[PDB]
Amino acid sequence: SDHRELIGDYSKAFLLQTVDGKHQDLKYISPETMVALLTGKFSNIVDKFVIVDCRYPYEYEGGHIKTAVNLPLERDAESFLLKSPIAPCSLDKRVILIFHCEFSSERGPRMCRFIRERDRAVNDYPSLYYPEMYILKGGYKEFFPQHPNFCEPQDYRPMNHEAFKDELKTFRLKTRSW
Ligand SMILES: [Cl-]
Repeated sequence: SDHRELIGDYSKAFLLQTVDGKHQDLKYISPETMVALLTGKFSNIVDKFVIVDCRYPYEYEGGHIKTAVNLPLERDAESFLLKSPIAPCSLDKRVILIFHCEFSSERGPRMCRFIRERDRAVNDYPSLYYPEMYILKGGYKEFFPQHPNFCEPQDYRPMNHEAFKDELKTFRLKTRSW
């Protein structure tokens, strides 16, 4: 039994415990749950889980969660996740996606909604390639101070970092829209 609704293709319940977050309709997990996945607490059930860090490349380069992939542009995310979907090695097992940015307030959530839109578009309702997707509450900023040893390099570079103003500006000119 679970007290929540089913995952996106209505096949089963969400596996992870969720916390309250700004977007009322999205599912958020805490840093602690992120570490349970990374330490293999759900290995019997989760075949693969992809951590999508939606921050700009310099932020990611200054310190990210181990194994995370950096996909800041919608275009990169669609190509990496939807061109050749990442599927479980066993039907019994699940694939899960986790998105986050610096605070998981804007960037993260947006990329998450965008991937579900495209996943809906290319499938017959209600099947999905990624029916179960969460947001890391607090983003890298809250994660780093708590589990520094799960990040590489062991540092944090804010988007607003004074020495990367130029980098910030250059990168935004690469987005599909402002
Ligand atoms: Cl973009």
